[PDB]
Amino acid sequence: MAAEPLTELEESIETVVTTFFTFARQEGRKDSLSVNEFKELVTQQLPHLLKDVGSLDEKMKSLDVNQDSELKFNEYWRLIGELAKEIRKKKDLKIRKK
Amino acid sequence: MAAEPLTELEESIETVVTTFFTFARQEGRKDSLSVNEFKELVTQQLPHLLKDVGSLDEKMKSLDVNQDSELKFNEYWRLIGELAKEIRKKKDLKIRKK
Ligand SMILES: [Ca+2]
Ligand SMILES: [Ca+2]
Ligand SMILES: [Ca+2]
Ligand SMILES: [Ca+2]
Repeated sequence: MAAEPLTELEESIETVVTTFFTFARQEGRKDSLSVNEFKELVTQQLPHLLKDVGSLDEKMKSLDVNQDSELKFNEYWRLIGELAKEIRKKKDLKIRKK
Repeated sequence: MAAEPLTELEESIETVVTTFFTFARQEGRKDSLSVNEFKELVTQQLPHLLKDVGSLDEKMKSLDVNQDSELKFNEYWRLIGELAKEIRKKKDLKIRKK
């Protein structure tokens, strides 16, 4: 359900989970990102880093892929990954694979 | 002055990225964690979260889909999901939790 006490890495994985949760509460359902929580998060929280708040919709489609449009409790998480690499990885992903 | 703060999510991806990196560099290739390199994270800094510094092999196989014995940045990054999940999830089936 949630966290009793934490070491360093445990704190720093929490801080992003609480950010997730506090936003993700908004429309429906805290446990899933909804699309006026997600776009709010990129608009508000990410904007400098995810310098494409605009075409969130593409990232959403890429994230969701069951396409239930609940950005699920690890679909969503990927995003933090993309920012995590982005700092290192300006644009240079490409990939294409079925 | 300089020493300008970044957005909350920038701060938090950096703090985990730097931690990652100081392990990523331990052995060959300052991006990939090899087996020992990987085990060092859990062994050193992750006692409560994934209380299993035994079957790190299981995690490794679950993580390194290609089984190259390098968790590249993005492969390693998987763990952070399982962490960010566990802190909420942990054993939401039996325990309980806390
Ligand atoms: Ca929601
Ligand atoms: Ca979904
Ligand atoms: Ca290495
Ligand atoms: Ca690999």
